[PDB]
Amino acid sequence: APIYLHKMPETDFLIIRTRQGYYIRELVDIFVVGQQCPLFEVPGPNSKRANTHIRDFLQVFIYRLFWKSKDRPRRIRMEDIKKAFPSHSESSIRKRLKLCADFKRTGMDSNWWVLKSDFRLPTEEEIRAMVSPEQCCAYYSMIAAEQRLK
Amino acid sequence: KIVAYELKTGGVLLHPIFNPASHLHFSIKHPHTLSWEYYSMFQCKAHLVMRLIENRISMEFMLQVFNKLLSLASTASSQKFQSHMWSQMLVSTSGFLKSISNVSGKDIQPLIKQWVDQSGVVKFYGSFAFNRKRNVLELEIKQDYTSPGTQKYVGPLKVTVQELDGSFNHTLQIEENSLKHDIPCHSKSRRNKKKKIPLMNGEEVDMDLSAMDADSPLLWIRIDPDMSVLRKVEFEQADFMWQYQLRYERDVVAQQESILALEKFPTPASRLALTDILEQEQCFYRVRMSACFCLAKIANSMVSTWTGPPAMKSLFTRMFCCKSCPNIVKTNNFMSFQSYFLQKTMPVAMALLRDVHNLCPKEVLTFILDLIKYNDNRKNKFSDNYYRAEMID
Amino acid sequence: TKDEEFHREEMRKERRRIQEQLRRLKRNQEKEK
DNA sequence: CGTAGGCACGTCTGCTCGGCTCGAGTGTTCGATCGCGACTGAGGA
DNA sequence: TCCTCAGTCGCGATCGAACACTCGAGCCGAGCAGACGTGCCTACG
Repeated sequence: APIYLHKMPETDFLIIRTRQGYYIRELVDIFVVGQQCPLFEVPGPNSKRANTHIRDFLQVFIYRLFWKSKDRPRRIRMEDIKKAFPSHSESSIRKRLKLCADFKRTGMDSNWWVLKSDFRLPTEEEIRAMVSPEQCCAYYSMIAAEQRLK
Repeated sequence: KIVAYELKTGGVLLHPIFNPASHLHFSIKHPHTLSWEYYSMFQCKAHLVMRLIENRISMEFMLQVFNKLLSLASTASSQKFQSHMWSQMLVSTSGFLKSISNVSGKDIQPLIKQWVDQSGVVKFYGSFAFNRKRNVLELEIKQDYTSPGTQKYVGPLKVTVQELDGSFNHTLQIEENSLKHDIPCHSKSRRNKKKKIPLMNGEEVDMDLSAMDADSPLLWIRIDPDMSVLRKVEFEQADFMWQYQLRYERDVVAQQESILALEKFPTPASRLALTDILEQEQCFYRVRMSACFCLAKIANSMVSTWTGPPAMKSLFTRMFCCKSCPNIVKTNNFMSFQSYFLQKTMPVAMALLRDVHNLCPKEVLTFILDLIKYNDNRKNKFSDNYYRAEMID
Repeated sequence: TKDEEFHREEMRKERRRIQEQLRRLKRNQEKEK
């Protein structure tokens, strides 16, 4: 997108607030961004690319929760995923956990989804190759436009 | 070279830890106990693993790594302190990986763990089947990991399928328990109309689709085309797919592997494919030099079927002899450097022709002797010693 | 939409249905034993 | 008095059915040239 | 007086490019029966 450098107004400063306090910078350079020329295609609603991105995003989140688990048989809880993705029906989450995990009801690891012993958890570069950040931006543009149209 | 050496005896272990390699009859702790063939294969495997690191982390970041090492060394090289700073001129593995992680933000520790610390190459056996109902291509890739030189690959794997709609790349995840990989296939509407089939590069060509199957759109398959692993591939295509891959591919390693795989199919369509490769300038010359020997082997295998003259003789008289005299060779002008190499390699392959009696024919021996007698080199600006030496060969 | 839509009450009804089905299954188990 | 054998939820398992997307395959329409006969001014008998 | 001759118009004629319809492959959500467990409550020693 074509950008155009303008000097800042003489009255405006930039306040960065966090939990601890306010911080102030001056700004001197501000660009105006023209009409964008899109290089990535935003998917449509209920598209095949849309549902593929939703499934791959849920799978990447599940793999990264398994990597974060400290238990020697890696184990996660279902309501962590239900807190992250609350619009998802639990059939889809159980579909993602069906391969790569199993539910232990009794004994040790009870009410946990332990990782299968034959399953090799993917490395960091494979998980990065699953979903790209630009696909997430295209999905966020689609669902925001879905809301505005709705 | 390295897959032959590592399957022959054990394997080359870059970066051992101090024995770490006990499969081989010398100790790898010191350079002066290494075998000389091991030293040669060590340097060979080291530069191929560096090409693999360039494949994971792009070439400009790789040159930035090398420039950072050289710049640390040249700031070190001007100090006078006795090695407070002169040891920045010495590189290590941990320092090299740390400089890579500094310039790129990715670390290569799985690739380093697989191809450096582990000492093995991988063997791939592939076979496909086209499902016409669901329009999919079911690949079947199995590894031989129980041979003495081999190891098991669990990473991703690129495969390139040339169908009628073009060339498509697919990434396959080859875990330990994996055997069947279903990839999707495109249309076959470039057989409905005669349109040109688009290639791996941007161009498109006219293909003779009479040899292709009616139900499958796919013209050829290549497992790991970019040589992104240290591998030996044994793919089972059909002979027309090998002939299409020899003719219309825009990759020299695929043309070479199709020449190497056409020796098992001595059909006359393969003879036509290799002869069309031999006649074709704008093919890479080392592919035509291989097609000479492949055509000689195929010609030896289809005796009592061969129709006309011996192989490559009419082609030699068409390319390198006079128009008015077929058995007199043209006077030597070696200024093209590709028809020079092809001219000096074609009788060497032509002499491997054999008759039904297992004796070289007296039509090819007489042709070679007339190539020797009528040789005139008083007119080119280049010497004749290699061409005459190949005539003796 | 609500005119064409013709629920916590329905969920309670489903729970009652599950209880009845489970009781019937237990009766079937008693008959088998 | 204690003490083991029957009732509610929660979460997962598995199969069935209906709906939606999406691309391959096939038939249909319409401008874009190709060729034929003809129109119509034109320099030599 | 001719006397055919070169450049171009109107119309059939086919051809390539695109567009509408169909049909199945595959995935996703809902729905329902049920099992595999925890807690919560009664006849027998």
